[PDB]
Amino acid sequence: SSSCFPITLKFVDVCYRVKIHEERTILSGVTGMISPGEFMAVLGPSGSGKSTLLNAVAGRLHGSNLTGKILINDGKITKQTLKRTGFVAQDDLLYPHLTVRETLVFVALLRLPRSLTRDVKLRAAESVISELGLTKCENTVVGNTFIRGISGGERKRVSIAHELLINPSLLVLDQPTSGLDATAALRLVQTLAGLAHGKGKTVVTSIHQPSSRVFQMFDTVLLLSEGKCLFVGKGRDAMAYFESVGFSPAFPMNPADFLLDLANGVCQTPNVRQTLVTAYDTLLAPQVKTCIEVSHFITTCIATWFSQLCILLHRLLKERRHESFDLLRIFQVVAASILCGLMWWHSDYRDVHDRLGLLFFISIFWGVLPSFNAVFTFPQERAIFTRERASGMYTLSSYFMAHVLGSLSMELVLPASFLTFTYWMVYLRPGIVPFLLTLSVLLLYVLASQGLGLALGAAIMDAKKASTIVTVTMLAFVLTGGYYVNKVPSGMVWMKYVSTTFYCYRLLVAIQYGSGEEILRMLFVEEEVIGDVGMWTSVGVLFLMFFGYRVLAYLALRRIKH
Amino acid sequence: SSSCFPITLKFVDVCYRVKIHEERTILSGVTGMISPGEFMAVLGPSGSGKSTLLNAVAGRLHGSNLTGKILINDGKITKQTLKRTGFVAQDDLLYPHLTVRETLVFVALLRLPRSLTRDVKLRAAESVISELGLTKCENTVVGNTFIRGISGGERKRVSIAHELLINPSLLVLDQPTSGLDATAALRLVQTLAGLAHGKGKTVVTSIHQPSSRVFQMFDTVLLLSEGKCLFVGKGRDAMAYFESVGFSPAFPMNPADFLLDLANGVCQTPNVRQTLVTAYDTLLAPQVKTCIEVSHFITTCIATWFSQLCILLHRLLKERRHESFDLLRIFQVVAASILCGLMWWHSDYRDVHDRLGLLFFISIFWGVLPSFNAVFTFPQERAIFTRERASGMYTLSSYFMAHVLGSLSMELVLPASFLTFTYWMVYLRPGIVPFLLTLSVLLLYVLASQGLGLALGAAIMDAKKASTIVTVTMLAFVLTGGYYVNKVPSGMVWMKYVSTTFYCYRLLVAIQYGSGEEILRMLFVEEEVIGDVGMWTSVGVLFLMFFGYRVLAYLALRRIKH
Ligand SMILES: Nc1ncnc2c1ncn2[C@@H]1O[C@H](COP(=O)(O)OP(=O)(O)OP(=O)(O)O)[C@@H](O)[C@H]1O
Ligand SMILES: Nc1ncnc2c1ncn2[C@@H]1O[C@H](COP(=O)(O)OP(=O)(O)OP(=O)(O)O)[C@@H](O)[C@H]1O
Ligand SMILES: [Mg+2]
Ligand SMILES: [Mg+2]
Repeated sequence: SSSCFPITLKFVDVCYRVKIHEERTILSGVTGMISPGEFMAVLGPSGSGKSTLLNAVAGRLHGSNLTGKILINDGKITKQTLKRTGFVAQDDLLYPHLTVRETLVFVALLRLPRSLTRDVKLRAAESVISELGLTKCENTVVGNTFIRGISGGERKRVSIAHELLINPSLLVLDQPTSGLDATAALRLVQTLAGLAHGKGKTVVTSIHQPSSRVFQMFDTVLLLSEGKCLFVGKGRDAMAYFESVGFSPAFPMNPADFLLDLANGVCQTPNVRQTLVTAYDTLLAPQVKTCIEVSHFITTCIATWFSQLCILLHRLLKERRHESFDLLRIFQVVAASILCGLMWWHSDYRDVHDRLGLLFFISIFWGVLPSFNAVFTFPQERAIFTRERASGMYTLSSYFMAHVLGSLSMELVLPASFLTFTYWMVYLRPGIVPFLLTLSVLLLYVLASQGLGLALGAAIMDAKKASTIVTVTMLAFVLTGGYYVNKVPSGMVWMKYVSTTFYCYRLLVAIQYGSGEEILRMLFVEEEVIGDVGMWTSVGVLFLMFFGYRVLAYLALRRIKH
Repeated sequence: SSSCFPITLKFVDVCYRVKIHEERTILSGVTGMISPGEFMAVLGPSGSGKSTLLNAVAGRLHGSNLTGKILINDGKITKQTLKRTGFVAQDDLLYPHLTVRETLVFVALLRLPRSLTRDVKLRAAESVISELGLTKCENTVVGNTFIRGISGGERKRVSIAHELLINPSLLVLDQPTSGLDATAALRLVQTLAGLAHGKGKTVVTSIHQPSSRVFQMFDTVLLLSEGKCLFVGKGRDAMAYFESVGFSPAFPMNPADFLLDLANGVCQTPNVRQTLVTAYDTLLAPQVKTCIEVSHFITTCIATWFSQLCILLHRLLKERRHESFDLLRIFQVVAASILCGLMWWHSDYRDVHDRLGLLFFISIFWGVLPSFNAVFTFPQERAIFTRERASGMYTLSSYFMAHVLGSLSMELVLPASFLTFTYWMVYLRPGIVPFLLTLSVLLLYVLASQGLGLALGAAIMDAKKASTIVTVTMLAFVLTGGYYVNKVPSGMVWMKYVSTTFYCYRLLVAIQYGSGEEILRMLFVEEEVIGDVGMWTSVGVLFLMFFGYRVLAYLALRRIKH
């Protein structure tokens, strides 16, 4: 009911220039201060630079283009201050397969301060549904362009409640009432004004068509016009200003309509906007800037990480329930396995050259299949992972060990369904011990080759550009794999040791043909089991690749900090 | 300056129900008539069913859920009436790599009636840029979430000018002023009211926060409230209605704020919305329905198709100029080719088993590489192809023969860059005639295998679900390709004739080892060139597959009519 950790936002001489395809100035000398307990509205035409100003003061724009001082409590934007900052963008990026209640319950479980009952977090999640009026669309999905779900004015309020279930100190909303009608925008502005006045927060909105009652609820007003600001001050002090300059309406009208006609160059009675720029820069802006220079300012760390892992994994399983593309994958891999078992039906144990071809086609198949599906994991989560990474929703370790743990359920049943037909139709080395060793080596090789597609795809966050890198990489792995080229040059025999197909192929041949004595009694001293690498330094390098490719996939997602 | 082909839209008792996860009614008994020369505004809260009503009367919603009569000129919605209907949706789907002027010039070149000068079409394209005020953002890109481009209120006006460059008879706009300020929404409503009054069109908007001057510009007003309508009639007749029911404001306020407070259940003085439903259903709706039952109603065909092909192809090249992922593909395929040429450096012409392995790895490589990149062509164009297919922008044949003609530039230089190193480093059969025949067979096999990935991906419009179908399909093509399995069963020797790897492998072996007499003088009567299929019935089946896979890819895109 009372205040919180206060944030005083100060932006001093913010400029932003882009390069044409000289420069053009999107913002040029914006200066203001938003104290705690204040409700600022950023008004302006539809070209001004309001979303770049609100992306600059939320820490979402940075680089060599910005030329200003964004000071949160007289210090720069750290990651410790981006956790108490809630940013509602214009574009609403939500997960399409969860419902509204499943979305807001996951946000309330992740972001609320964790020294609370689960029932208190769920009651806080349903207390913001009833505040924004999301009760009729509570159990409706939040679908895509293709998936028809909730409305477009309910998708905005779901995104607002997404950042109300943080309890932030600085709330930066970019056009929150665009998409709501005349009486839900009034209730939303009443909610935000209650957050600013009662709870002592710092709310910064960019409202675009405010009513005359909605304009009365703002403390300060920043009027923007083509980057250059025209007015910083109280809302009730506007229209007492501009009569010192000489601009007054001919009709009793809305203050926002008049203040947005002046920002375009219309008075409804010759250089109106330049007159207002020169009038703001000499009568109002130094008195603003002298006002802003005088403002001076372990055992549960495992349980939090495991709760984040369980919440992220349970969300990850809730969106693969929408797809029924799991019986087609099984019925096609089983069909390919019946094909591979029927082509080698007349194969015998004594035909070693006929069976090393089968044991190499298995290594081609289960190195090409998982590695080419794993390049869609991280590129298809890019637009939401960037937003929830900039927001500070979770740690990267809990997010990474949920696509890892979420992939180890059907990438272990597809080679197990392949092998139970292909092993016994071809009738390889009989017994439960070689069958289970072949299954273990195949399940290890699938996880080792899946990490290659994870890493190529975390490094290149595009599933089309990564699908041609991983194709040539896996074909180079198949080429230096052991079945092709006889007289390899002496300078290129080292290239098979970085291949992951080589170790699986050597392990399968060593399981099938033992050590090289039970087949030579029956009859291939260089191509089969007699080789250089052993059976324990081939599972060691497969485990090393299984861990190292996921370490590289984690380090490639660590570069995305924005 | 005068009227056009008139459209009288009539929707009679439109209902729409969806299934929960009984039914819920999104719309329930909506009845209205929009004559030519009329400007109707659909008002309502943010759950009503306005976008489903405007998607129903634009022919974009259909199925077993709709239970009404949508009558355009007393006849159902055909494809001949969807060409004079322009629908502006809420979500703006534009191409991200074109600019604003390049977008609107392409729309003006495609949709204007083609018996006109190109300069007249370009002046009409720049006459709608100056009308909507898109002059400062004229040469700025229209980028994605990732690609920062024009603003969000300029992206709305680009989508409105996208449908103003059609000259339609029925203009259905779904929230066109959500995202514009107070003075661009007034100018947009003035533009649409000028189109309705001067040019005799039929404009249907769904406005959401209208001002008091914007409310004066509508002819008829349809007030919606949770599916059931509350008022159909003139805008000036509202607030003279509801005083027959007994609802009048306590303040002199906006008519839209009062009419949207009544649609929620607020009067600002007990069953307000049910009172208004029962008052509309007995005092106003029969007098509406008796008013709507009394309303009674070759050589250039090649040049148009070629102009559409050139416009669509020139747009297709303008977005692959953004990506610089063409030197990485070349520098990786050249690296793989140096790898394949260095592993077979010590290979001789007499080593036939050593060289059939190389000629089969080439057939693996250039059947796995193009076919796995071609599954991203049509799934990555899905959301814009559906919109421009429902709009009627182009024929499907011109759109299909521009991704076909747009892929035949770098899918012909990658095998040509592979082969110029791999042919002369391994030093295969010397001479310009076998080198050019091998290059021709490789360039034909690449185009034949690219069609497999086009068809699997036009049939499954998802690049992740198609990448696992095409992987197992190409691995089954490699398996029944000719190099693996010696003793194939007699019932499975027919499966190699549907493989595309088989014909390329047979043609490469027949080019390298001739007919089977110049190698047997030097020394493989069953595995090399002596085979069943000839050299002319292997290029014939490759041409048949190159044509048939693209015919199937065209017929799979023909199912998407929505
Ligand atoms: N396919 C669906 N399944 C379930 N509910 C749906 C579906 N489509 C729409 N709805 C619900 O129906 C209502 C109508 O949505 P619609 O988009 O039709 O309304 P709207 O008036 O356009 O809203 P807004 O003004 O906020 O955009 C919304 O509550 C939406 O939640
Ligand atoms: N990266 C860019 N390159 C070129 N021009 C840009 C870029 N980003 C923004 N602009 C232009 O700068 C202006 C500011 O955009 P911004 O989104 O900042 O304004 P806005 O006030 O939010 O508009 P709206 O109210 O319509 O959403 C717009 O004209 C946009 O065209
Ligand atoms: Mg904005
Ligand atoms: Mg709508």
